[PDB]
Amino acid sequence: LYKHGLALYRYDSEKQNVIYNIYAKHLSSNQMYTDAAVAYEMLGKLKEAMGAYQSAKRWREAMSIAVQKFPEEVESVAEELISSLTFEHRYVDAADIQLEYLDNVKEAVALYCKAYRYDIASLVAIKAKKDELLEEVVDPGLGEGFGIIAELLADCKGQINSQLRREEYLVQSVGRLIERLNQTKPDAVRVVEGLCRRNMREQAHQIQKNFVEVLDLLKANVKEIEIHDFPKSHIVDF
Amino acid sequence: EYLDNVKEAVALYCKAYRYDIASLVAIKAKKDELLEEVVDPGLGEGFGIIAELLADCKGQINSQLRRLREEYLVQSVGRLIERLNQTKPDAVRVVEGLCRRNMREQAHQIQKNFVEVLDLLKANVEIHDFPKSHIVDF
Repeated sequence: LYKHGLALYRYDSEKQNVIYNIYAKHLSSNQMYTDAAVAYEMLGKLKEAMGAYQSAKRWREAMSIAVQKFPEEVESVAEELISSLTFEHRYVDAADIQLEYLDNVKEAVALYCKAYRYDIASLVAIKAKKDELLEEVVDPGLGEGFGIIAELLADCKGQINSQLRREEYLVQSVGRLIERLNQTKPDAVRVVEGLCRRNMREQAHQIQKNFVEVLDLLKANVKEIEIHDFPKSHIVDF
Repeated sequence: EYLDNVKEAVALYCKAYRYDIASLVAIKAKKDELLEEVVDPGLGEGFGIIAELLADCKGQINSQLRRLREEYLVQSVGRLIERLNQTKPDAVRVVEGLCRRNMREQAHQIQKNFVEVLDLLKANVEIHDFPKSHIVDF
């Protein structure tokens, strides 16, 4: 009955203060740390909110407090934020921490090289005047993400060609891939263009010759058993 | 990044709904007078546009409920479904953002009315529920 207690004190803000402490304490234990952290701000408990943002991927809202009031833990807290975002594949915000707040320019590029924003990564190293990373990390990450796509192009190639020959689980497998395709569809766009920027004419043509034939193979079967057609690039299509 | 001009950037974030970023950059800039000068006028301008839009389309449902009681009117159904989910990520950042600057009355005003609008579409002859903050829910 925390909800009933402060509704009595909607206009009376002095009596209302302490109920925010004990109900957010109740939600400090039940894993909804945003309700914990935001209600701690309404009483001046900015240290107690900091770990709750760090408990709940709110890295800006923690370091907004931590640089303002706790200059001693600025370096330690942001490194632990990476370890959260390392496992859960948010490499972009992990690089956003790594660029400005821990000054590792090299490793922040490799997170863009993981998360297919090669356009951002090439901007950073030239702005920092560190142009060797274009040869060092950009080119392998383009080569790494090349094989990640082209293998998975063959995965949907071989599995459908095996499962057109063949009940209830089989129909689910048809719709399971096509969501993963349109998830991966814009990820392949940023790899074709970058390899064209790095003079990989065959490998960029290798992807688009493979990817179109998969969707050409896919268009027959769902009529038998929502398709977004792939936007071509007019340079490397021939 | 380039022009060494912070207030021009932060006032864009006041329009860009990224008050979670606009707090962080001015704190990193060590220029926290803009939280009063720039951020707080960005909050009410976000509040003014949204709380207009909450009550603007509210009566236009009732004017479409009562006039329909004729083929052009079908598109007015999904047109409000369109912008409702468009504005929903902008809606949450203003609710917490006024709670971050302890504007408890105006924050729940949008928050209660957004539930009031989203439940008004129950007799819907697709939708997405609002993640409701348990802090000012009373």
